[PDB]
Amino acid sequence: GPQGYASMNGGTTGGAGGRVEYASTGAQIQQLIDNRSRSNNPDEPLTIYVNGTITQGNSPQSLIDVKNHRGKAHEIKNISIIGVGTNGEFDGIGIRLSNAHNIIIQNVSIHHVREGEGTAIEVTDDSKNVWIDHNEFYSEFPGNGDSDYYDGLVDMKRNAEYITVSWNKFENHWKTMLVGHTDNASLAPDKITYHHNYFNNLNSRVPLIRYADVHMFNNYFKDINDTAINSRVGARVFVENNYFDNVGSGQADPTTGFIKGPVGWFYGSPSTGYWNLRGNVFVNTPNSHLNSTTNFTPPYSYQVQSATQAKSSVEQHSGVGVIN
Repeated sequence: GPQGYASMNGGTTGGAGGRVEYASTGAQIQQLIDNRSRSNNPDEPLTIYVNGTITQGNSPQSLIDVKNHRGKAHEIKNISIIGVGTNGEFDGIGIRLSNAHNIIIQNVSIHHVREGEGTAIEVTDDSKNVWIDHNEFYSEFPGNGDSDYYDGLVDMKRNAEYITVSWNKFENHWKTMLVGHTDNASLAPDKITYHHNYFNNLNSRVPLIRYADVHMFNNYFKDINDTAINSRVGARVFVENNYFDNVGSGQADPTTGFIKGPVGWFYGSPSTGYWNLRGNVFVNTPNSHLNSTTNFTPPYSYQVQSATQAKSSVEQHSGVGVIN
């Protein structure tokens, strides 16, 4: 199972120990979800192996809706969506988790998502215990120059909690990851871990964090054009043993005045978040101006490599075609 926050609150096992289905179109995936939701046993664990390319053309809605058929007031539980080999591909259509509990998304590539939420994975409406592992997410950067043509890669909103994002590649994209979509503390997610991801050729939001407590360890950040970790409105982020290469422009942000770099407070919200920095390696990345501004450490056990060991592990073992 997952390291970090998805291991808490009872853990995350997804669809393990129930039914197995193989799907190669969005119609099959959506029907499996909805048919189960309408059954006598709606929480029976379900693993869906994805062995074809899921698209707008072969899906009945503009996103893959991991949501109870009785709408977001009701929970949907105990699902894994796992790619087969390098064949689990979502081209132009993303996944949304809404009041979704104990969910694994693993070994899929999701990319060029413009329609729907315009986001590869949206985790929202009070979802909890979600593990996003060994995937690849991308669009274009700079592409056509319109940062909003695509929306997010992995966004968390509306009280999503206990989430681990591990071993993924996020590449070639403008607005990479959100944690909290608005300055409303009562809707903020909390308790997110990011580890062993590759964040490469991105403009910003790595992540944009509002309010939440977040642990980022053993990630490899590379070629990030504007800024990476943006901690806002009382967020606390423990940034531990990560490797950064060519991250941030070094220019002062026109809104907050903060030097654009691997961590800080940028662009907006009425006040800063905080960051605890330990063990990071910064190459050609502005960093001498940084101080730790919180002692925040997460409430769980974990194993952590050095930054340079992590860089090599991420190079070798992140993304698809590794675990399945």
